[PDB]
Amino acid sequence: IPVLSPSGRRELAADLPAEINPHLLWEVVRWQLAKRRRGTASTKTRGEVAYSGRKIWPQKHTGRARHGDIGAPIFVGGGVVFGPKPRDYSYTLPKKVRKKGLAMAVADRAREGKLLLVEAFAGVNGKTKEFLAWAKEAGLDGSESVLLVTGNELVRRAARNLPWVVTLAPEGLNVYDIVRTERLVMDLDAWEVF
Amino acid sequence: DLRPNPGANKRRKRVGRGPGSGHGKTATRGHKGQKSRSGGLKDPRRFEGGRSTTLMRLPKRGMQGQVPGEIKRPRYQGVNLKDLARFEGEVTPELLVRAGLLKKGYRLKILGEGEAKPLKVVAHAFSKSALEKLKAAGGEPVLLEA
Amino acid sequence: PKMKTHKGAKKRVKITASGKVVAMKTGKRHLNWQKSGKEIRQKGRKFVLAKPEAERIKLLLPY
Amino acid sequence: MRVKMHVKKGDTVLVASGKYKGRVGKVKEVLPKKYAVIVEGVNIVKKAVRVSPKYPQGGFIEKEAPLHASKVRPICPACGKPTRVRKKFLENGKKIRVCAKCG
RNA sequence: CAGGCGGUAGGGGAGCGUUCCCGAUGCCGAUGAAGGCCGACCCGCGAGGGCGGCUGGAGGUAAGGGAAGUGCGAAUGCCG
RNA sequence: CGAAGCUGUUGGGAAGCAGCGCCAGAGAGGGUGAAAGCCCCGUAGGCGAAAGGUGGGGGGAUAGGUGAGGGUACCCGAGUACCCCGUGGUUCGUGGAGCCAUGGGGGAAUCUGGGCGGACCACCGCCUAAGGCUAAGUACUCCGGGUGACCGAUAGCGCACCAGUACCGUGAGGGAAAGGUGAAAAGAACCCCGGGAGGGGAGUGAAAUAGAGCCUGAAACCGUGGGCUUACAAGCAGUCACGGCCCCGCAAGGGGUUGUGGCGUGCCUAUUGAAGCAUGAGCCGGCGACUCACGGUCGUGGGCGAGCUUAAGCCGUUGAG
RNA sequence: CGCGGGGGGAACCUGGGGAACUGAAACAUCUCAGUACCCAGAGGAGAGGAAAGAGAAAUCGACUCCCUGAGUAGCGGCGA
Repeated sequence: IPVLSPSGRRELAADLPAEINPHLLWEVVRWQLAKRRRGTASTKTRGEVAYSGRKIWPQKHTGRARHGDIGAPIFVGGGVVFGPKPRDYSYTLPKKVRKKGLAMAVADRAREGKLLLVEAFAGVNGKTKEFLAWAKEAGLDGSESVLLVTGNELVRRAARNLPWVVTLAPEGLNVYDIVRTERLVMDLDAWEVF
Repeated sequence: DLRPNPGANKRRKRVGRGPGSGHGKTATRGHKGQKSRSGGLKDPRRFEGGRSTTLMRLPKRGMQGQVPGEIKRPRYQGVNLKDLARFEGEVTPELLVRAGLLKKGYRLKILGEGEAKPLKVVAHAFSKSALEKLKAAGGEPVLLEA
Repeated sequence: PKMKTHKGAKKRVKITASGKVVAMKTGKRHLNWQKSGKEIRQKGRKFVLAKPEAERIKLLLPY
Repeated sequence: MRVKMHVKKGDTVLVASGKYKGRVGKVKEVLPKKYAVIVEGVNIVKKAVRVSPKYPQGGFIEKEAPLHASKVRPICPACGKPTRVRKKFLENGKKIRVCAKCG
């Protein structure tokens, strides 16, 4: 990648004689991404629901209307249906796909050119426009949109607000934005996980 | 790919439903002559019949309904030769099963069909098929003991 | 809420690995006859040729 | 609403993001933020009595609440509020500046 | 080209609008969005969708797929 | 402490564009006369806590507590266990029904002792009640905070406008509608009609179809004014045929609405059976009812595949894992 | 004389009294339940707790909270 010490790389190890199953890629990815969103939805009715005033008028006769339970089947705020309910259904899976997925994508994103550095120096691993000296001297610029992972807290209080890119620290999975984007870099072949 | 018409690999459909309208089947239900439906619904399993539901039978199995438990005899099981014919190393009753397939056992009974590579596989109770497969054709162990 | 198999049915019947409903009929247990001269024997255990393969369901958690 | 705005009279000067010119501000209160510094075009058409100036209406006034202000910069660009470790009267005693502590 | 063609229930195929998602540190918009009166042009078989004028005065959401208190003549229903 | 430019021109007004300047571990948001990072409060970050006092950890730590091996040889939690019946619980409705409290009487023992492995004798094995204390790891919520595929005030909390107030009730208690000018009231001065009311010019004013039952304001309803129409007449009432009369399109014809005439049993239920004096529909707006939990079943895009999946947690998580 | 303590607190504690309907497509045994409610002391925890256990193993080792075991073992007009 660089010019300072080395100048050469590239790999398709993962499993290149395959890397062609978009079908499943679509389905699952979408599903988990949703999950998270703090689901705490309310509910109102059942039997009493805040102990009701206790019935009313007779029936046979009544004020013209065979009905008389203050279950409140009409008040805008009374005996309806349980659409929501706290449990916003929490479903999920393992690394069986955590890997396979990021593979075909970036691998295809390499059929467009991604980049990978793995480890380097940008400057004072803190200031915005310090890393800028690494934007016009690296190559990248406004359009394709890029993502990158570096586990050093130095880069953390450095990348701050990332207009155009990601800025990560530990081990997440933000292909989301990368799907609608491209460019990338990793923290050692070790971090991707062996 | 990206964010372009991700239309979920062919067959996708959320196949919900709805209240009603005036376009077809919709906004009906379907029945009447048989009075189903209940605000606190039937269930609805197979409680119907209303005819002893072909349950004019009788309990035969007398291996239950006591009070504390049931019979207790350490894992009584078996095996085949075609399942691990693979390799050997030693074919130990834990090298395999303790690591891989099949659960616990104080009494391992050997058998199956096939005809693979035989050799001193430990066992706690054998089957004669093995005996001839390993009488100048293989080697065997002993049993439990404690 | 989790659904619990009917022990009653499980306390009696058996399913043949491939979806089948069989157990020992109804007649020769004790033999309400008395006279003693024929019949007494002649019987075994069959299935149910219509709806039983549906009953099996409520016993697919214990077997 | 956090009870926190700006200075007072002393000097002060308006801008021109709605009116124009400049003046030494008159009576900026605090509560809803509001204030009126002599300028602007306002007057109430109040009731016609004798208690008032006589005729119905009134006179002077302004109106506003958030930002839209300025201070003393005859030639130099524009800064704000300086510092110290051990300088002027005790350690304080400020009043807007050019380049030092006073000007 | 033979074919088929009312069709309550019913069970199949699609689609149609309609509120919250991300695409939204994206894009139209006071050289009007939302609402609404008018249409007798453009497409939908329809579901609906557009488009243009005018009133109207701060927000809206692509393609896209993601959720669904929704698809409302009435029930001597409930309210005004 | 807080970061970091304007200016011009049209434009009510510039947060409209442009030519270019900028801080940035602080481009979360909230706002200032029309869709602003650099504009008021803040947003990464860290200074910091008190005098008042006040809730508590680490530190130190005081009265309160902490050896062993062997021979002599008496003593240790009673009307208690143990019987019984009448037992409640334990999954246990007596069932072969053991174990705890026992309600009722009977009623011992003290380590070579005393309870139990669900009856009772024979071998085996763990415990010593009948005095009692004992935090954590746990529950819960008005309210502090955040955030909410929480709602936006005919929702919703019952009520955000002073409601647990109007009102009703004997009591008990039952229980309400009612958010919204504008950017700023800056809220109409004056003169003419005039009872105060209500009006009109005119004025503040971007707009008074912005004006005080003030945002935008539809529907049932209400006619002034407009055009097509009606007194020879049989009507679920609309339709279509031609034709006629006033509107736009040079035109070809496009309207409206009826004149005669052929056409005309409506509807939502319910049902061998309907048009329907067999139900219901005062009328319009708005609100209105099969989701979901977890479980089960059979299908579907599918990954891996004799293999195929991990529950709650420990760390990490703005956020992810 | 000393402290208590009465008295108050939204759920949540413990305990002491503690029903019926609806299910069983009748009903008395079982159901909902030891739920609802009433009484009582209580503390932000409570309550519970150091073995006269479990339970078959030449075993484990205070009591409590979750995870499963198994909805099996079983209770039971062993019917619901």
